[PDB]
Amino acid sequence: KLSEQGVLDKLKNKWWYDKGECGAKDSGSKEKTSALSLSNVAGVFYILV
Amino acid sequence: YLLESTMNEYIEQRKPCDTMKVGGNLDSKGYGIATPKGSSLGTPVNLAVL
Amino acid sequence: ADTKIWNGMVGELVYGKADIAIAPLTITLVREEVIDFSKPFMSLGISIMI
Amino acid sequence: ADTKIWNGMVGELVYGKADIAIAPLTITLVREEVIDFSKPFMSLGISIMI
Ligand SMILES: O=c1[nH]c2cc(C(F)(F)F)c(N3CCOCC3)cc2n(CP(=O)(O)O)c1=O
Repeated sequence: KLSEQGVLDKLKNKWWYDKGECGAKDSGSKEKTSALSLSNVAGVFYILV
Repeated sequence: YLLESTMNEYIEQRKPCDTMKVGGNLDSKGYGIATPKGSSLGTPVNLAVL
Repeated sequence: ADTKIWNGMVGELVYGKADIAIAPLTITLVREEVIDFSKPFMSLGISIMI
Repeated sequence: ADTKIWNGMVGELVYGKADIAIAPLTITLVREEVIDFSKPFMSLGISIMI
């Protein structure tokens, strides 16, 4: 009965995640891209200035 | 399309191989072998599965 | 709900026609009262197909 | 293996010191013969940490 009413799912979300110190860490794992940025070519601008 | 995970893995392995599964399971359930109540097979079947 | 009659593999175990059911039968609360289940041999859940 | 006696929470259930055990107790075969397990409330497995 506790399984089908989601009360086991409710307790699992509260103890594992809501008392979690790594707050909303799953959002940071999403972003990924591959291109040249300013950090790669920063020294060329420093020679230019 | 939201469906059970066992059918989701089966359609992925069939032609034309166009679908995939992402993420994890949303809930938990199980499949069980069923016997009528009070039968003599209920105890040997239970120990056979484990 | 009207006739209070089970149909299917659950019905054949209750009324006496079948001796055992080896099938993907989901362990639920309502089916637990009428027949007996073993430990789960397979675990599944709801997933995403894209 | 030498003395054929249990210890821990499985020992307290067999020899009568307690009445119920609500704990992360894994459903195995050798524990199934001596005590009774309910349907599983949590599913798990081996995973990888990097
Ligand atoms: O029934 C059992 N349930 C167990 C449950 C857990 C936990 F995950 F913490 F709930 C653990 N740990 C895993 C990591 O190290 C610390 C304790 C051990 C368990 N063991 C001992 P096993 O023989 O190594 O499996 C059992 O016997």
